[PDB]
Amino acid sequence: VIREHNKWILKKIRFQGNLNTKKMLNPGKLSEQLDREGRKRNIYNHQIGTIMSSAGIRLEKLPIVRAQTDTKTFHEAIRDKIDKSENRQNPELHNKLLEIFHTIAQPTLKHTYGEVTWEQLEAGVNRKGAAGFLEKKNIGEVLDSEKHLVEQLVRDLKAGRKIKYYETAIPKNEKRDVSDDWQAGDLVVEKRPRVIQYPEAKTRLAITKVMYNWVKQQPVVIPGYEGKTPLFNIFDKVRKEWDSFNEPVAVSFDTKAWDTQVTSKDLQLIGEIQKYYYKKEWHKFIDTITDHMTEVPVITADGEVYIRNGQRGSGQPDTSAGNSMLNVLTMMYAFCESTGVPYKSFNRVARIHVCGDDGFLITEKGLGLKFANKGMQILHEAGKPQKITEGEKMKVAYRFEDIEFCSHTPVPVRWSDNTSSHMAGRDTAVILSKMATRLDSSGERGTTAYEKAVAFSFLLMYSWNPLVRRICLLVLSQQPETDPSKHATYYYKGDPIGAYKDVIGRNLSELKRTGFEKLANLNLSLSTLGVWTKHTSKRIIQDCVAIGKEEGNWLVKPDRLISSKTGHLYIPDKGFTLQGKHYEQLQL
Repeated sequence: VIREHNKWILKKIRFQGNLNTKKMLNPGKLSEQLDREGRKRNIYNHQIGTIMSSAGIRLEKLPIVRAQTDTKTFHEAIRDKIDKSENRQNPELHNKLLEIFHTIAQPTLKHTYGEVTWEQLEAGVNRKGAAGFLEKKNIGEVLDSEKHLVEQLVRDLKAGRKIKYYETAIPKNEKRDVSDDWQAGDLVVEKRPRVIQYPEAKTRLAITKVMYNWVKQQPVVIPGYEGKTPLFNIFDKVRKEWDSFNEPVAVSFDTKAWDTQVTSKDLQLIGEIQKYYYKKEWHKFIDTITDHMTEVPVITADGEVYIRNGQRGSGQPDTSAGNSMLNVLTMMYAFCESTGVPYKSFNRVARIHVCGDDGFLITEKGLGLKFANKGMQILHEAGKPQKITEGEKMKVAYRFEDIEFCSHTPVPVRWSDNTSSHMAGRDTAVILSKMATRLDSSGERGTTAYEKAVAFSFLLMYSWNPLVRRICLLVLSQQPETDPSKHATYYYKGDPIGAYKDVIGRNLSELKRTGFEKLANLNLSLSTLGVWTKHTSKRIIQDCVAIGKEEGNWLVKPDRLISSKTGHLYIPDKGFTLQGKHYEQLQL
């Protein structure tokens, strides 16, 4: 019981309290917070957050917390992962790994790679790209002015000269999924930070500029490199391979802290593979740069300095390519050595998919489990320790939907024309989490021109999720005469629904059904964690109907269920899908 002149505060609570105070009342949390600089910004996306709160969705219950950027733990991070000797690896590992590479190399491109125009390096670049402990300017600023300094770096490197190489190590500030944790007792309030180790935004532009093709894997030369592959159509092509086996089994790759496991010889092996695709003139640039990465001096954000014995530095330009190639080769290596299947014969009995250290392969039940069992040991001595599990063997999948990749598994979808396909699935709880806390930082206070680009982006990815799909449609119904933001993953031109068709291949309205028992599972956590109420679904459905009832062409009617209830369809006008300020150019 609180005093009257104090109840006014209550008009502002928007979430249950988390203080867990025991002798002092803790009414609730407010919708806003305080900037690291004192300002008062929002926690979630307004439009989206509001719609979700309409139904019994409790934003405060979404498995999402921030990472601890404090130095105390930031150091505990370095000490717990990066502080390690290099993994002992069997002798011929790198010879036999190189051997496997040659069985997959394309002679057509051998020694054909060269430098690139500032005009393509500049394409899609994240300008606000870090600076480096001893560097004043960031990417963009370097691009604006010191563009010349970068050209001599390239020269000094091509000539294999002196270069004071070093990396800055800072804890990555970001919100992290804690779904698993909360699903079990551990109600963590925040999670350990990832240490980003990176070159100096000059040395970055220098390396990237000449090695654009390998790094940006334009001609994709890495077996099963799913890196430039949009996520919303990968399982369809993977379903193909699955269906091409008699008793298919999928085995996932689970290296514990990949980056932390790359050896010097691993880095050298990629150096070689790199020299295979680059013209002889650049081979010294590669040797010089590779030589430095074998032992890097690292300056932490607070001043400390450690001499890392070259593992991988997340901020290095060659992380995606390097890690991927190195991953496939090592997995291919392990597989063959476990089954006996000749290196050269891999593609005869197996199909592989890799994205960094993330990936899996598909083979017959026989070979597959022989690999999962003998792979633990073989990989371990190869220097890529697999996460220890109760099963004692690599994670095997006997069902297609049980295939996990890039934090997603295949969700079955039934189209109106009685055909099927699979989309990228994930626990709803998490989709909703990321959809509510993704705030774009084109710094801006965010529009409704950004929340639309986000909803559109989540539409392409999760149309198979009714709840999520409808939330998007509602957001997209707002302010029709205001184009979407380009600061989201994808954005659209013309009609959103028209655009959906553009990349998905089918129209939203043609989406007739979602695997019952798959969707069912992906919604289980929503209750365990009490994220929604037994009326949310109903409510969101009503929210939609309301809008699409009256005669007119409403973009909320592309949802079959809503359509049948309002009796109206939605006739799309053309639309086109596009990326925004990009990471790795997806080839849509």
